[PDB]
Amino acid sequence: LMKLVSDLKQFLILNDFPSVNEAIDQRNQQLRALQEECDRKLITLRDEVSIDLYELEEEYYSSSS
Amino acid sequence: TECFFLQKRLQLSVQKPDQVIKEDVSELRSELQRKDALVQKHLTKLRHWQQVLEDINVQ
Repeated sequence: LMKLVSDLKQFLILNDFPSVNEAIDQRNQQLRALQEECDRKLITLRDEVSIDLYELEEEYYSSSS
Repeated sequence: TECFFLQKRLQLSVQKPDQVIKEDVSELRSELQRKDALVQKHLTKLRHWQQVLEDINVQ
């Protein structure tokens, strides 16, 4: 009976009615930091790619024979 | 002076086109070398960025 009561208490306090909703906020912060790093990486990549693309266009369009 | 140089160029082209052909060949070789170098630099940068993305997408 004690084991079953402890199990039911852990069940109801685990995810049934736990007032601790800060886990959602922590997940929000983690995922937002992840997507911000991803966006920054993509932006740096596109900037480098654009620089290289302009440097390549300058040699492609101005060379024909 | 520029017009004198251009007149010399005319007389040289009408008197010796082999020099013009050699100069064109040299210019084409230089352009090919520059294009190869630019392509190699772009490939190096692209591979570096690929490794960067592969290391950063660990999530």
